[PDB]
Amino acid sequence: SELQLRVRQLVEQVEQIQKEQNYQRWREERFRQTSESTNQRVLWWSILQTLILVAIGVWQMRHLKSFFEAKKLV
Amino acid sequence: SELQLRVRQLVEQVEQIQKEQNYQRWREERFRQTSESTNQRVLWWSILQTLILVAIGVWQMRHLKSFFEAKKLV
Amino acid sequence: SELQLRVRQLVEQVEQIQKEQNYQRWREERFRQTSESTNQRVLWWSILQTLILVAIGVWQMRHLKSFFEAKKLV
Amino acid sequence: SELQLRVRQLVEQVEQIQKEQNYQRWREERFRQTSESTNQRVLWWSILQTLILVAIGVWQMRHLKSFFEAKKLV
Amino acid sequence: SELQLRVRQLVEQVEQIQKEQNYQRWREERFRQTSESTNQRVLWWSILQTLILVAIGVWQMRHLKSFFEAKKLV
Amino acid sequence: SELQLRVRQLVEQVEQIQKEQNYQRWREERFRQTSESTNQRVLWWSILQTLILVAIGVWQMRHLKSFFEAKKLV
Amino acid sequence: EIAAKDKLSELQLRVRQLVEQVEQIQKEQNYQRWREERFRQTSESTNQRVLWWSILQTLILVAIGVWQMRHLKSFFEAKKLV
Amino acid sequence: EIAAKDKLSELQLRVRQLVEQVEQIQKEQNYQRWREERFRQTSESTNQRVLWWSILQTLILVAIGVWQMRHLKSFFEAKKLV
Amino acid sequence: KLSELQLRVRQLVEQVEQIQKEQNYQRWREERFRQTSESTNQRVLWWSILQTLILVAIGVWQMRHLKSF
Amino acid sequence: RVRQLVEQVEQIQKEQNYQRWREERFRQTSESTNQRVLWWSILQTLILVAIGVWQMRHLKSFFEAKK
Amino acid sequence: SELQLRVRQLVEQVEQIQKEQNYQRWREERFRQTSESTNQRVLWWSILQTLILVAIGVWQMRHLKSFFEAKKLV
Amino acid sequence: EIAAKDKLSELQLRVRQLVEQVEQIQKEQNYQRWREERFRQTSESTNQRVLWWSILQTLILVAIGVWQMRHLKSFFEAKKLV
Repeated sequence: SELQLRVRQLVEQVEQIQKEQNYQRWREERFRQTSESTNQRVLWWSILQTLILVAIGVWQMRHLKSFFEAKKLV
Repeated sequence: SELQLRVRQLVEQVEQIQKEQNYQRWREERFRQTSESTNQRVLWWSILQTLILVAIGVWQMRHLKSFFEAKKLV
Repeated sequence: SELQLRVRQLVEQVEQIQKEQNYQRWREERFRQTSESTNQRVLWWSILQTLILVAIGVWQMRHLKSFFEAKKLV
Repeated sequence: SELQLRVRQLVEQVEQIQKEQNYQRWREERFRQTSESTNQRVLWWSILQTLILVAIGVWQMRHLKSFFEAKKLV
Repeated sequence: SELQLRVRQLVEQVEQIQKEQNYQRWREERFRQTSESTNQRVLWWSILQTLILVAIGVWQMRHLKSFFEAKKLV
Repeated sequence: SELQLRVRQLVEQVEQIQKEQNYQRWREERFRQTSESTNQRVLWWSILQTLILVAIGVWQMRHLKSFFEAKKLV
Repeated sequence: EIAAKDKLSELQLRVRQLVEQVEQIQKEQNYQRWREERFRQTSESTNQRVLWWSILQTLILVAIGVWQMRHLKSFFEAKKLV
Repeated sequence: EIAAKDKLSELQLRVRQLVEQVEQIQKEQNYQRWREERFRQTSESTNQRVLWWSILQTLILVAIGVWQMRHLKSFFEAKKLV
Repeated sequence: KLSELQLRVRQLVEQVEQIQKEQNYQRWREERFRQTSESTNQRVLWWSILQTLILVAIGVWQMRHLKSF
Repeated sequence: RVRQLVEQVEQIQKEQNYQRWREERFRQTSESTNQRVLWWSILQTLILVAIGVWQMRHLKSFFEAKK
Repeated sequence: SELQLRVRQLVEQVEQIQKEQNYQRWREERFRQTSESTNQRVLWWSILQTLILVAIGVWQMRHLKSFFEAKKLV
Repeated sequence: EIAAKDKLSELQLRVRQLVEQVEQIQKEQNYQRWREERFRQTSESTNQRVLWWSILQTLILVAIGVWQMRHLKSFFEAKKLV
């Protein structure tokens, strides 16, 4: 029944294979949701940076103006 | 007979495992290429934005200097 | 014996599925670590960034304060 | 020899089990990584919330003073 | 026979470890989804709060400008 | 002979699997309890901080009103 | 002495009683704890329920801030009017 | 006789110590239970609070609306005065 | 005989679990009672807080009425 | 005899379960019923509050009457 | 004879035990229902939030109208 | 006498068995503690080349800001003498 034994072993391999298919699916999901997160991520941080830059510019401008006015009064 | 059906089943398992290997190699390629692309992409954008930040910082410095020189000639 | 040959084939197939399963695991783990790291790094940088910008704003105000004092004292 | 065959099967299973032990480690790792993320994340989220309150209060007091002066001087 | 009962014990053990691996895989999928959802939601709230404060600051600046316009007309 | 060695191997594998079952169930309850605790803690902190934001926002609403009344009685 | 030994015997009986008292405590530790896990389930449900509603109300607070601004406007459009 | 019996007494003393020590262990077990109970109590309290704590959360919008309505009413009154 | 005795032992185990079932029930009821009571007091306490907020607004427009006088 | 006794214990266990069924029912009622009172109960609370405001209004009216 | 009768009783005993087990399973189902009863209680809280408040609002409106009448008298 | 003492010893052994049960409970607590301990948040100190550059860059930006400020101050001084 050697052949049969071999067949049994093959079926054991089969179950394991199903499990690995599932694992692959999980990996795919990870890439998917992680790819979505990193896409949102990077972009949003960049946006923030832009905003901050704008803000600094504004700040500078404002204070310059203020000082000018101060000396205009002086 | 039944052993013939089991031989067909094992051939089916071999085919599915070959598909598993193809998808495994391809998906490794996806992770590796995507990870390298993401790292290079974030490096490019973020270093570019750092140089941009310093560039407009110096540009605002120069514009404060120019406005103050204009004030000197009032 | 044809049957025997097929048994051998099956064994080889099993082997292929097995060592590679280990490989897959490694890929995942390794891969995951990398991913994690990347994410973390990004996040860290962002936080360092924003907060730092806030501080910068505060110090701009501080510069006005010393400068303002100079304008008064003079 | 049947017994021996069974034993061989058992060893294959233990190897799988080997990978299963690795999976347990994986679980652990995952969990802890998540924990870390929440920790640092909740930490600087609370920190940023404190900055939210401080920034709002300080700047509202600032325009309090500015609008006070504006209505006084008109 | 002792060999047959060893075989039955081995089969029971392999079934048990297969159920165990199923449980670990499903639990990893579920809790990975939960963890990434929670982390994404919290960081999304953090970036939203940053935008909330930027919007509030600008809108109250517009508010003060509206007072300036009103006083300029009275 | 070798068969009793195989019996010892199977027994130690069963012992290791029982240890893995204990660790798996224990770590499962760590995930469950930790997830519930994290959700409860973030809910607590979030509700506390939103109540803080609204309450102190109203508080300097009242303080702005009080300062305006004080200016009226100048 | 003899009397003391008798007392010791009485004490032994008391320790038997003590042993009985332990077991009960162990029982308390089991099933009760499982029901504590059910209480935790309830808590979890509640958490799920508030992992968004609170945010809506935060947005609500932003709106409140704007309401405050409006009220302030009213207040300052009053002092000028005297 | 004598000395041997003294040794026996020593053994008895050891037993007494075990009874004492054991009792202390039991006390410790009790401590590890009361704390747990407290935690459970807290959880139940929390549930109630959530509904009612939750009620306070749901009192933060409606109330605001009501205030606004009152303001409107005041405005109407002003119109009546003018 | 022996087998039967073992079965009896199993029954005893079931009765221990049976006791546990009773315990579930009682736990539930107890919990419920306590919970309800405390809960009641709490949402009423908060009604009072809300009342204060509303009451203060009433005071704010009594003032308006005074201005109208 | 012994077997009869075993049967009896089994029966007892079943009975315990049924006692618990009743308990469960009670619990359900408690959960709903009392909470419904939190219904009725808070209606009463609202009423109390309302009364308070009415009283306040009356006071205001008195002040109006005293100019 | 008698002994045999006792054996029969024992089998009946076993049947009863089985029934007890069934009952236990049904009680577990009841527990599931109990777990979902909490959600029904939350629905009751939602109803409390959405009808009594409405009533209050209506009430307010009506009595505000009464105040208007009073104002007309005054 | 002797025999009675032997019986007492047996009782003590039973008590010790109860103590062992308590020890098992303690072990469970220890297992809970094992499901913890270890380290905390990981600290960056590797790869230095890229990560280091990033941090460095941030710092540089800050420094640049400061430099600008200094320059501005200098300008102010110049015109203060003007």
